[PDB]
Amino acid sequence: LRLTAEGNKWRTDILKTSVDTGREAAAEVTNLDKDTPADDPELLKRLQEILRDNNKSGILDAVTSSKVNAITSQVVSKCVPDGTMKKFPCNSMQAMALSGAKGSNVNVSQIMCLLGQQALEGRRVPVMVSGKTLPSFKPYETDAMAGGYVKGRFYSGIKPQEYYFHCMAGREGLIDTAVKTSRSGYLQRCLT
Amino acid sequence: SIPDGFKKCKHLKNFPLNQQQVWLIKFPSNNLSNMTLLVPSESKESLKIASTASVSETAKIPAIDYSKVRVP
Amino acid sequence: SVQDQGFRAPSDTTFDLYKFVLHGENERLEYDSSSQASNQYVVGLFNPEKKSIQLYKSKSSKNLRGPKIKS
Amino acid sequence: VKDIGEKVIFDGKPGYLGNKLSVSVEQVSIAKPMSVERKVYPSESRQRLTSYRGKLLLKLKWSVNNGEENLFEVRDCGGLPVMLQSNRCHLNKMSPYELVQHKEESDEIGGYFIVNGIEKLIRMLIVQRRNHPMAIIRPSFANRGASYSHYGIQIRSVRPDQTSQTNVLHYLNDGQVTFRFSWRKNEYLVPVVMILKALCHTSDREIFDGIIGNDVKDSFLTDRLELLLRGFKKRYPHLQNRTQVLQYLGDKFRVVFQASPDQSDLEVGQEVLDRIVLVHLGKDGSQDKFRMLLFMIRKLYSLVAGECSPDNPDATQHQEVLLGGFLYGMILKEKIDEYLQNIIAQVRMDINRGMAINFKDKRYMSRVLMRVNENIGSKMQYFLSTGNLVSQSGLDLQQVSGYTVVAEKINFYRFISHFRMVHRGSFFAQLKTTTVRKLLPESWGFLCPVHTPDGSPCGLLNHFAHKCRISTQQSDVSRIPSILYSLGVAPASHTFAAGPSLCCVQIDGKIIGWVSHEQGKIIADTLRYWKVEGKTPGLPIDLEIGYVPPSTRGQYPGLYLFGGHSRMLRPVRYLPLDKEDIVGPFEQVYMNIAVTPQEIQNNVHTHVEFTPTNILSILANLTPFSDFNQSPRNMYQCQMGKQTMGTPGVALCHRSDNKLYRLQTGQTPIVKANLYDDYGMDNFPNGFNAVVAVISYTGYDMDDAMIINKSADERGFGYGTMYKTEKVDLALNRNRGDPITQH
Amino acid sequence: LGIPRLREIVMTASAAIKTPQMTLPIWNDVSDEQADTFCKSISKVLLSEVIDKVIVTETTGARSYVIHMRFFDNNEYSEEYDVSKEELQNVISNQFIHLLEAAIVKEIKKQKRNNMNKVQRDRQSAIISHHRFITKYNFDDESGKWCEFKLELAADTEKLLMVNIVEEICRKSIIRQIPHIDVLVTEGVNFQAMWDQEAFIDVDGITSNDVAAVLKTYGVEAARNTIVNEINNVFSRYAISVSFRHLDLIADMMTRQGTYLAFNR
Amino acid sequence: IGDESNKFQELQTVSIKYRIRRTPQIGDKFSSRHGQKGVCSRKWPTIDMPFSETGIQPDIIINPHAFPSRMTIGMFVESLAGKAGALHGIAQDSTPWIFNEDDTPADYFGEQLAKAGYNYHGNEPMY
Amino acid sequence: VGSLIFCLDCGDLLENPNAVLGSNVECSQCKAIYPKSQFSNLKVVTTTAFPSSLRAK
RNA sequence: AAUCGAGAG
DNA sequence: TTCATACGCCTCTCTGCTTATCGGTAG
DNA sequence: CTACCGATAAGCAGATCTCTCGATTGCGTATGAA
Ligand SMILES: [Zn+2]
Repeated sequence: LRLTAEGNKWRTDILKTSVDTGREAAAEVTNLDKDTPADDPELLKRLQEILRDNNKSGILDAVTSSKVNAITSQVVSKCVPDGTMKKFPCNSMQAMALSGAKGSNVNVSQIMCLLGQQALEGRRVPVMVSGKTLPSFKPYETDAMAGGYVKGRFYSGIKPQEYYFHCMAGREGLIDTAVKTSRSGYLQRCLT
Repeated sequence: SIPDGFKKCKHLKNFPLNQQQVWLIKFPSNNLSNMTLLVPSESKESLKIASTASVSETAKIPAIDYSKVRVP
Repeated sequence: SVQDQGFRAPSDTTFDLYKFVLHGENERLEYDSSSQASNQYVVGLFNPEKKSIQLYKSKSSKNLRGPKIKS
Repeated sequence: VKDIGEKVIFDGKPGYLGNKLSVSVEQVSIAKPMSVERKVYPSESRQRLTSYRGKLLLKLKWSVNNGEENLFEVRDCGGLPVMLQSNRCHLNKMSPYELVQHKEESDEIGGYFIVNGIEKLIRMLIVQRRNHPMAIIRPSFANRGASYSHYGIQIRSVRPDQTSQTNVLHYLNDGQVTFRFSWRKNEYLVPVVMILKALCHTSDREIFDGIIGNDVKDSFLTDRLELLLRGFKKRYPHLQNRTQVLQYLGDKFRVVFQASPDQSDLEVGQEVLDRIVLVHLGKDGSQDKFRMLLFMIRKLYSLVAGECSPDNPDATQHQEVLLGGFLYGMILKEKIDEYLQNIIAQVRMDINRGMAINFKDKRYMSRVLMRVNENIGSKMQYFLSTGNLVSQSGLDLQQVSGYTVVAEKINFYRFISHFRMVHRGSFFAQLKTTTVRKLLPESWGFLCPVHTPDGSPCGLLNHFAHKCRISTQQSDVSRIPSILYSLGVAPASHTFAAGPSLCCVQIDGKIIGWVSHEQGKIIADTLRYWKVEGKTPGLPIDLEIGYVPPSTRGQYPGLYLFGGHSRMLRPVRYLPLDKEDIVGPFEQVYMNIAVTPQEIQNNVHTHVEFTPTNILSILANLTPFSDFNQSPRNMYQCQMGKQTMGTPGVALCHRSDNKLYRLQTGQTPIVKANLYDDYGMDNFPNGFNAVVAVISYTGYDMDDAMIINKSADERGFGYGTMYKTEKVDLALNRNRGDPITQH
Repeated sequence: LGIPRLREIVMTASAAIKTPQMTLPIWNDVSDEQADTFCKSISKVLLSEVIDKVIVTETTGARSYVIHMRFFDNNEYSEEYDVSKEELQNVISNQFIHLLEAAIVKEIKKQKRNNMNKVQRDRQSAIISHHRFITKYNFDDESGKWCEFKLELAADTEKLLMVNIVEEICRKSIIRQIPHIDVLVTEGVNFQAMWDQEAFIDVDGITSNDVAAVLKTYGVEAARNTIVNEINNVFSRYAISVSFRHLDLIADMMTRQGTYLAFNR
Repeated sequence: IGDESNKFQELQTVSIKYRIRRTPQIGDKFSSRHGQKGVCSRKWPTIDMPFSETGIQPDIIINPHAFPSRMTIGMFVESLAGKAGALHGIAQDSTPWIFNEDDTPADYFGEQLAKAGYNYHGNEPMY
Repeated sequence: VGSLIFCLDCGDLLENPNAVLGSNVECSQCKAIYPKSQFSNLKVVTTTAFPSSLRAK
């Protein structure tokens, strides 16, 4: 699972460019200036309205999700497999990933490089009525990480907020699987 | 109609007037206004009442010591 | 100098001070257990000459009643 | 029992009718042991496989009329199933050594009740708040009937004995607002302005000022209010006098409240508006009950106009958990009231047919009581055993069947988890909407993000985070208004000013002050200062205070204070003083907590929850390196740990039960999490350290199989054993007076 | 999608319109400038969609109701929705006022339980002939700024919402909508009279293909091409791609009888 | 068990307890503390079990293919820290949010294993 | 004020001006009936759910 | 013999 | 009057096919 | 004038895998020999 020093340097140097991802997404969705401070009262008002109305909330979530997914793809492509200290023939994890015995390139990517963004349905993350994603975040915060963008990895651990978001996503997935476990056998019984 | 007695204002207090505001205070040692009969009671020296013609304690505890509580 | 002791109509009310608290009376109408320290309202009559200040601190047709019990 | 009532029947003695009964209840006492009197410790009725019940002492009155002939009598009713380690148990405050002496676990704790030797427990339930009117836009309100809207304010008020009473304000599309409530098992609806005029001798212009304060230039509110007033005037022209409307209510509700024949209509109306509306303000608070509805209505019109956002019923901001003990007391009070009703009914039947009545004879009282049921304790035992709640009022709950869990002890992990689960509701379990099962951010610090069973009950059986406490005690809220008036506020009566434009201030549902929003924020901060600083006769640290700032289309503004009696609490550091502070859910949402002292920003933080692990269940904290796994795998681990071949305990010598699953050996985890020892889990070790090899060697394990070393098994790698007990007797068919021929 | 659509399409043979949606590529003969012009012309347009604000002035005086409604900018809303100023005036004068003031009279009964050049007067003739004897006046400079029709009920001056009803009124009003019609995709479920002159944008090739309307008139054995196409279009999402032999062996739905049987009672 | 009442009679009420020995056969679900539940496939004989340089024969064998799908790095970290603790004699703490990325637990336990003289990554040669 | 300047005696609203003359009675008889025609009229100008073409952010 | 609860696949 | 035992009463999901009002035309 | 039946809002029956355990079995009232 480990990476080389240059691989970790690549990963960090690409992640540190994602500081303003959420801020730029908000600036574009609000039709404000491209370079707008995150504390602008106009920006806060626009974000308040966007939180209030579900359609604009979904639009902002889609835009920011697109940007952060692009960043995640960049990180994964740059790092794997040019950062792993053990290469494919001997790297057991990457070998059973590529060979398709188990797992997937997505699993390897989120283990070694980045979880990315936790998508709750088609939306980033539910927000409290005060525009505060978690009790640990500024109201109307323009950070992708605050919006559910997990900058950590399963190898080096995740911050508590990222753990909370990942728990939410896993809960959503488990709910969907439990609901669809026995969705309809009546269709098949009627047809037969 | 005595609730528990009528110790009325027979000892009238004279506060004559011909620039006036209420100045509510909490406890220092010295128009929903249906209490404006305290100063004008009768103006006729008679036992009757007649109609007329930062309090918040700051106690700040400010300036959190970031240098002390923000330990690396 | 400190001393201690929508609607309009001609003078009809009065003061009782059962002990402050009254009940009041008149021929037209028929007229506090909180704010222990907020009760200290005073009336300002400041004279703006230089610095001078002053300080100082219905049933007419409502009696209808139905039967006690309705069978 | 004091507030249960004054059930009265009348003698048929020829406007007078006879003599009253005025049956009441004075006190309820404690009786733990069982007899020549000897104490009975637990593990009894465990070995016996029976119930560990106390005895219920009951004293009543037989006042034939107002203070003439009072006949007090102690009338004990059956045996109450008491709770272990509680006040009514011999093991109340014992040393661990004393517990060991008394056939008890070396460190035994439990709220479970021993009935039939089954050790059941009252599951916690989570419901709406206590004295906070919230807005609901459910479509069921509109579907109630024609011209009904989706809107409507709801407040789940609670009497000082923690008795719930819902009071809903449906909004009709025509322009009139209809107060709604419920009595018995049914519902009864009345116009709002009726109750507004009945509460106090107050005029309509005063109601105009109450609903609209300095918002006269508004058109929507003024027109709606004028429509309401005109509708009331045209609907009830005769009802002019306050006494007249009181009598109207009394006659409209005479068999509704089971009112006695000798009861004036004014008396009955006063009783109903004192008992069924805004019950949390108690008696003699009608002056504030009238003041509350004027606040509740204005919010409803704000909801209609959209000036305020709705509030999610399933969000933890407005959620609240009632404990096991509170439900026990509530159902006990219901049963006592039913018992008094039953003796009244027996007297009624004797009057109807027996015609042998004295109302002043001790022999007559004995005849009456001997013919009624004194099995209050037996029915409480039945309730614990089955979970089938039966009552007349319904407790303003929503479930019917299922309140007591078996509370098994397969593992110590499962057993301790039984006491931290909070259930949303079986009605919600039957519901198929997903959005209720979401993991809301508002549940940060209170419910475990991880610990949740996987499957059908997923997203419902949440567990409280460790180091989370429930304040089961009314705080000293008496002096809070006084110090509140000390700051810059205005009394709730001297001036009239309503609407979201002014920060309403209320303490546990008592409107006491109105002030600007800036001053409201200042007051909230200063109150925080004085609460954490101590050195103040009032203001308990566990004071849930919530200041909702003015918002554009947001939640309804106004400062809030909550002394509370079952509210959730959570410790957290307080930056300006670096002292422990307590925060509740409603309070948390607007508080800038920081999860680590490292991340504390400048001006964007006031609190930092030390030990960020605290936002987690106990079993979740027991998982090693939970920050490196996948959340579904963490949930799988939490569900699996409760299924382990555990170490049930050490008193297994005499713990006759159906199944134990005792693991013979066990070792501490070499990689044990911190707080594994701090929770004393070491006294209940389970599992073993194994020399694992991540290797694909045998080929007999691809999906999830695994292979144990045969010799290591022969060494006794894991040797869990099953203990199973069953009851054998021959008296199951035997009756009381017929000894069996077989032995 | 998924099992919902599958059950709705084969378990019950739901002739009830669930969500068939219009669709149109380009014709290769008409540019994209004229594209979506046909779509907006055929799209359902409601009067509320051009309402900016509604002003009600209930003067007790004998009464008054000066409904001085306001629209968007003339050219702006004309470009966004191809609705003419004259067409809007016509629909307001004909259907809106008549039907919805009739609704107002119904609720009233339930409750009891500028300069002109005589052309404006000629306009007012029939509008006054309307039931509530209103006094209407309208726009002159082609912009929607004045659509005031002063009602006058009686001296009863009953307190009515008068804006809560008007909102539902404008939601009920329709400007120009052909029946059952709500990628340049529009929404609607209709086949008859959808056969417009195929000359605007690929009007020859347009299909909201769904059993809701196809099997009724636009073919009968076309079931063996609509049912299979739709059921395959479901699995085409997740690319499960069951063999077409099964999607045609499912023919007891159509051929076992006349038209569109179901796998139920 | 005797009757609560003074029903001396002949004591027609007895409760007995059964002891059942549950030795782990094949198909009995074992698990770790990370949801990596599984069944006992087969009691592999010790001689046929692979051994190491030190002569220890592992008792529990799991298949490495589980991890890429399950994604439980906690199992690996627990194995590493468990070896380090069993060697040095000390007890290893596993508390979430104590290892920052600059304080990787892999490195932290590898240092201990190296100082103990074992493989830094835990890869023990075996036969 | 809102829709009727209430009687300055009591705090209860009168009836609508559409009466015979000076309807100022039904508020506990109001113990006073001042005449009418002292108020011109009552007008309550109010404004308005039209989200289709609304675009502003 | 039915109902409820615990589950597992 | 009672005892013994057979008798003894009451809250969150949607189709498809019961049927409605209602008038319009050749007789 | 008017018989008949095809345009129009609403009442009845019916719906949504296999296995192992554990637990439990509403509540009430009358006759007649002594
Ligand atoms: Zn009056």
